[PDB]
Amino acid sequence: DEDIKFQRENWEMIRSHVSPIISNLTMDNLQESHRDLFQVNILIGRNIICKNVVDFTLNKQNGRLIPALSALIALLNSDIPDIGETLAKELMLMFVQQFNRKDYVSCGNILQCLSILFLYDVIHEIVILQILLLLLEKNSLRLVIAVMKICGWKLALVSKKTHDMIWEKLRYILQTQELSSTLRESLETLFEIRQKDYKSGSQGLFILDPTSYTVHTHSYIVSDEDEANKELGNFEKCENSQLQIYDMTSTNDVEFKKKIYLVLKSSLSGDEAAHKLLKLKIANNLKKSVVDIIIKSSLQESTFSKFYSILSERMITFHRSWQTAYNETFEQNYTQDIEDYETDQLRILGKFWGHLISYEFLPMDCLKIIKLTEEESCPQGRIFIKFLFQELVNELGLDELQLRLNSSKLDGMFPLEGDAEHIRYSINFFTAIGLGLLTEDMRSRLTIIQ
Amino acid sequence: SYNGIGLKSAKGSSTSGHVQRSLASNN
Amino acid sequence: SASHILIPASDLSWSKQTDTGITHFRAGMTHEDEKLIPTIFRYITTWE
Amino acid sequence: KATEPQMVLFNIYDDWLDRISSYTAFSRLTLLLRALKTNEESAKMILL
Amino acid sequence: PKTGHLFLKIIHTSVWAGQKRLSQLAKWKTAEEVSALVRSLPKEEQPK
Repeated sequence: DEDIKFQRENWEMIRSHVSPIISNLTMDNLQESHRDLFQVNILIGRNIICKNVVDFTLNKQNGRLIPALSALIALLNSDIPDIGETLAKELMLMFVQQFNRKDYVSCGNILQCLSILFLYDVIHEIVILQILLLLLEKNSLRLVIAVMKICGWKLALVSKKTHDMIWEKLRYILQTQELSSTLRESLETLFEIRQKDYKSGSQGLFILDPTSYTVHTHSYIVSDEDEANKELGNFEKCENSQLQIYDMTSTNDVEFKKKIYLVLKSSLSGDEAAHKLLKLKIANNLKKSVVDIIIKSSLQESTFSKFYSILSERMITFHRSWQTAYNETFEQNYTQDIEDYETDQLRILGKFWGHLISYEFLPMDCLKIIKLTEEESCPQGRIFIKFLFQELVNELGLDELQLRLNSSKLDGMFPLEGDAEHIRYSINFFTAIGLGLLTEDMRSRLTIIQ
Repeated sequence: SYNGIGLKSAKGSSTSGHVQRSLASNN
Repeated sequence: SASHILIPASDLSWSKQTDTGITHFRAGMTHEDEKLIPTIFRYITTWE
Repeated sequence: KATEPQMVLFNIYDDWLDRISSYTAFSRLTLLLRALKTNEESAKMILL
Repeated sequence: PKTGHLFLKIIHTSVWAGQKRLSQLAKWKTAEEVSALVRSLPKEEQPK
């Protein structure tokens, strides 16, 4: 037959689609695990989906992924109340079997599965607490405490009178009865969470609204028959308006520039100017824009001042994001903005950066970006190096400056590797500055080559 | 807390006497 | 204006013995929280 | 450059408002716009 | 004229490609867009 044929590989693929969904169910993937399941025929594949979730819960690999598992079942239950109807039936029989088998591993697998079904309003309260009576009839205490850690949140919200009486009966055992040792600290841990109020047992995937889940609170008990419809999991033979205004005005960036300029101009000292900037609590994406205003306020002066340098150091030693805005601004000043600046403004820049480089608020490795070349050195860029290095010589002294230029590996300033016309350029640069003592290593390499 | 910092009063002072800890002070 | 600034404040017992630095500020002359007045000292080149 | 129907805000007074009144800026504007209307190319030489 | 704010409503060529008698269709589009502009402003900002 081709009709018995077609209905079998249709029955095969429906099996072969649900099982990779159930294996690939995780948090932040529930709605997509629900999407590809909804296009699969759940109504025909009714025990195909029931046997895939019950076996995957029980495997003891899971136990962590139970709160994601029941969240799909609640997505099923509001779509179809009949899907979770049989799926709530089998988990009752699974416990009633394995409790009479005394299977503590497989019971507590189901016992965490049923409690999160109650948290997701799949099952009633009466099915849960009547399990809690049959567990509290014998010992079974390593099972029943793991239930009441998870289920006791919602259950004390709904059925608080009966649920206290269970707490009332359970408390009789710890006080006036001898028990085993290792289970004893499990019994009193259940009373330790009562006073901390269950804030470590109520986190999960409530991914339906309290009305978006059509509330099919099934009123089962574990004392009734549940019909065991295993005959569906086999094969059978069916004869069946925002207005997007572009803003070119940039009033916002002008109004923020006035606020920062006024913080600076109202301050006596740079310690008190940095305090007011740190008080504003500027966002991370605006901090590069703040270092840019501070430098442009400083170049409007006639001379350098310690105010802008003292203020800058207070921001860098506050938090490492202000450190990053100063490392980013030093490259913007050298690579983009050099052409814009007049010679009087390059005195204030090189003394500003050379002061922060010499007291180590910037690394000496920030000078790595600088490359001395006939072709790729700006005339206004070379005026920046002279003013930055005159400041480094004055603060450190020349003998201390040779220690730090040796410790860094900056090749564009001091090339020892070749290209002998560039070695000619650098020695000629630094002796014009007044630093021939720095050049003496490069002077050896040139006479060898010529 | 007062912690030994501040004016004894803002009465002869012409100020309100409001004190705040400096955020630019590293420690 | 010279006196809308925040004035540096420190522990007075320690300050007589060693320079403590600036750890606290007190208020100078009162204004609204957003509303600063510039000070003459920021407009004068220092002698050095 | 537009390929869609779209709204754009501009500021035709640039930053004149800091130092003139809006009476004065509206007079500067409509003299600049009147001279670009009477002779566009020689008006642009004056600005540039 | 007080603030200098310029609301430039760009009109793409795609609106004109399917009609005729455009010289009085144009003024009916302008009154749509100006009235759509006035409604989007809050009533503190709407013009007298």
